[PDB]
Amino acid sequence: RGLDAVRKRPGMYIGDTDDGTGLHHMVFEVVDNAIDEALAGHCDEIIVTIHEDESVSVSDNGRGIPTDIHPEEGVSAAEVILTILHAGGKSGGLHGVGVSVVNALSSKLHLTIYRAGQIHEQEYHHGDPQYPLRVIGETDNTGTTVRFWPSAETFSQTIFNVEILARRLRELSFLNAGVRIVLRDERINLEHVYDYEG
Ligand SMILES: CO[C@@H]1[C@@H](OC(N)=O)[C@@H](O)[C@H](Oc2ccc3c(O)c(NC(=O)c4ccc(O)c(CC=C(C)C)c4)c(=O)oc3c2C)OC1(C)C
Repeated sequence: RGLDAVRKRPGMYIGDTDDGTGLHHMVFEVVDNAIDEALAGHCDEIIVTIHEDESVSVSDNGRGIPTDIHPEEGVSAAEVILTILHAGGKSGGLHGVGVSVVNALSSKLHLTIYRAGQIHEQEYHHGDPQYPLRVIGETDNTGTTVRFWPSAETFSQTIFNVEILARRLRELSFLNAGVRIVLRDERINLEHVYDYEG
C-alpha cells in the first residue's frame, strides 16, 4: 500500500508522462540516489546503461543499500527504501523522491546490492516485491545496481533518448567533482565518460 499514492497520481510525482520529461525524470531520480552516495563520500563512479531491451541500469560503487531486516518492519531495509516514500523535502513532478517512485511506475525493476561480501537481489513488478531480498553470491565490491523497465501503462512513450540523458549527465559531472559518470547505449554501441576531478 506504500506505493498506492504514486500509482494513483503518477504525474504529481514524476511529471508529464507524455512529452518524455517524466520518462527521463525516472532515470534522474535513480542517478540522484547514487549522487547522494557520492556527496556522502562513498561513491566515485556511476554507470548509466540503456539496454537493447530499452530498460535502463544505474550502477554505483557506493556502500550498497543496507540489506538487514529491521524487525520493526519485517523486511530488508532495501525493500523499505523501494516500497515506502521517504519523509524529507521534495520535468515537472517532485525532485528528490528517489527510487520508490521509479519502482511504483516500472512494470519491472531489478535491484542488485554488493555489500558485506555478498551479492543480494530483489525483483519488483509495478512496485510489488516478487520475493524477499536474497543472497546469490560473494563479492569483494560494494554498490547498488537498479535496472528498470518503465510501465507502458503509465508512459505513452517508453524509449529513452541518449542525448537528453547525456546532456543532464554532463551537467551532473560538472556539479559533482570527483565522480566518474559513464553513459552506455547498447542500442548504438556508444560509451561516454564524464570525469570532472576539478
Ligand atoms: C536508494 O537508496 C539510497 C542510496 O542510493 C544508493 N544508490 O546508494 C543512497 O542515496 C543513500 O544510501 C544510504 C544512506 C544511508 C546509509 C547509512 O546511514 C548507513 N549506515 C549504517 O550504519 C546502516 C547500516 C544498516 C542499516 O540498515 C542502516 C539503515 C538503512 C537505511 C537508511 C536504508 C544504516 C549505510 O551503511 O548505508 C547508507 C546508505 C547506502 O540513501 C538511500 C539508501 C535512500
